[PDB]
Amino acid sequence: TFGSGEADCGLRPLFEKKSLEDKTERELLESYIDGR
Amino acid sequence: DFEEIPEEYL
Amino acid sequence: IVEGSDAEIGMSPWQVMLFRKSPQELLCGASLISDRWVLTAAHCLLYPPWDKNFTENDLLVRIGKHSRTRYERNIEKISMLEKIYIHPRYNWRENLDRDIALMKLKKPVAFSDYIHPVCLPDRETAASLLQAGYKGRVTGWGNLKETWGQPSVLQVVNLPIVERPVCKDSTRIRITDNMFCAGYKPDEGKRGDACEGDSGGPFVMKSPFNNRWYQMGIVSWGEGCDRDGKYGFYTHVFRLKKWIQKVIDQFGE
Ligand SMILES: *[C@@H]1O[C@H](CO)[C@@H](O)[C@H](O)[C@H]1NC(C)=O
Repeated sequence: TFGSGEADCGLRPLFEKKSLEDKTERELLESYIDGR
Repeated sequence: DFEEIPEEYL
Repeated sequence: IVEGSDAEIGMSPWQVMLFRKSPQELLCGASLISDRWVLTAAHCLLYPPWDKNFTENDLLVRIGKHSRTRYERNIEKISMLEKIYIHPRYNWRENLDRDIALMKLKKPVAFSDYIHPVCLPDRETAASLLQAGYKGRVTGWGNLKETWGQPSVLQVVNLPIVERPVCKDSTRIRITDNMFCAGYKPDEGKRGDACEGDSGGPFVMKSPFNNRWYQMGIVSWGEGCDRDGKYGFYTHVFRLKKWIQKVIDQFGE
């Protein structure tokens, strides 16, 4: 509903919630001059 | 080409 | 989308389908920001030079879809609109500046494995991620090519944000602070773009700090699809966030 989205916002039940990665998210994280 | 949706939605 | 791939199941659970009641047709993409609110491009609803002026009653929102044309029984949820709100300064006359609109659902939708809202950026998220070279992701059921067709499943493509001057030199339209452009350079030897049908969808990024997905742009306009030396343009969601907050708290959420 708003600021920084929601609460549970942006955590995917089938990926973030289970600690599974989608097949190309790597490509994003590596461009933020390698992720977290 | 759209498959029919239930009428409860129109 | 042009030169994307099929999304995986539950990869963008916020992706919404804007669907015309009759004729029954895909109008644009859109995204779920809470259980009652959807965010889209104003030009999906209102575009006078083409006699486009959609109403609440003219539309349906379809959430949790994968397939473009099937009715995904026991997956997808179809809702009705309570009310549409267009930015009072959306500029359809000249460049589609402020191309954004909220749709308040008739009833809240229930989340599930295939249905979940994306976050809206805060000032600091915007500041770290909206940078030249960083990649975002666009999704949609639009055209596969400028002219031929239609995917059978939701497509995806990752694209780099491009520096403002490169944006401005690629066109003759006046670019404003409410827009950013994304795409590879002819040089880069990598393609991709949103195309017809994709408008109103989400450009998202995943924060490396908290692991959350944020919607930074809305598929807004382009010249052709995937042409060399041309870029897609997106509405800048963070710059328009206070009109967003305002509407949500003056009328519902
Ligand atoms: C769109 O239609 C509404 C009536 O439903 C009207 O009030 C509005 O003036 C129209 N937008 C125009 C014609 O610019």
